[PDB]
Amino acid sequence: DAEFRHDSGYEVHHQKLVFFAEDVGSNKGAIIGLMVGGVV
Amino acid sequence: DAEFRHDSGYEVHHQKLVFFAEDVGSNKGAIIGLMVGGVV
Amino acid sequence: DAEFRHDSGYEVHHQKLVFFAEDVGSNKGAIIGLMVGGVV
Amino acid sequence: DAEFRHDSGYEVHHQKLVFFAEDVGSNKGAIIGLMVGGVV
Amino acid sequence: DAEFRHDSGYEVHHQKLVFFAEDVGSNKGAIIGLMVGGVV
Repeated sequence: DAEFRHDSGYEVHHQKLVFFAEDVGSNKGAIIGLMVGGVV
Repeated sequence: DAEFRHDSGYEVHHQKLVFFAEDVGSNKGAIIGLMVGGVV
Repeated sequence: DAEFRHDSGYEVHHQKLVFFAEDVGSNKGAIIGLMVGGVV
Repeated sequence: DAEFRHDSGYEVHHQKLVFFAEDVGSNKGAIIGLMVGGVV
Repeated sequence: DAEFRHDSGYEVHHQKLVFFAEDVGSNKGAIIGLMVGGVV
């Protein structure tokens, strides 16, 4: 009869991500393919 | 009879992402393919 | 009989994204392919 | 009769990720394929 | 009759990850394939 199936590769029910980036410093150079939330 | 299936590769039910980026510093140069929420 | 299927590659039910970008600094040059919410 | 199956490769019910990045220092150069929440 | 099965490769019910990265130092250069929460 009934079949309930829940198939999720990533499941997150409650999350709180905190990223703090601070860069006081001079003269830094980078090549970044993909950046989320960051400082060069 | 009934079949309920829920198939989600990424599921997020509650999330809170906080990104802080601060860059006090002078003279930084970058090549970034894709940037979300960031400071060069 | 009945089949209910919900197939979503990304599902987000509740989210809160906060990005803060601040750039006090002088002289920075970049090549960015795609920028959402950022400071050069 | 009934079958309930929940198959999730990653499941997180409650999480709190805190990343603090601080970089006081001068003259650092990098090649980063993909950066989330970081300082060069 | 009924079968309930929950099969999750990674399950986390409550977590608290804290990463602190601080880099006072000058002149460091790196090649990083993928960086989450770090300082070069």
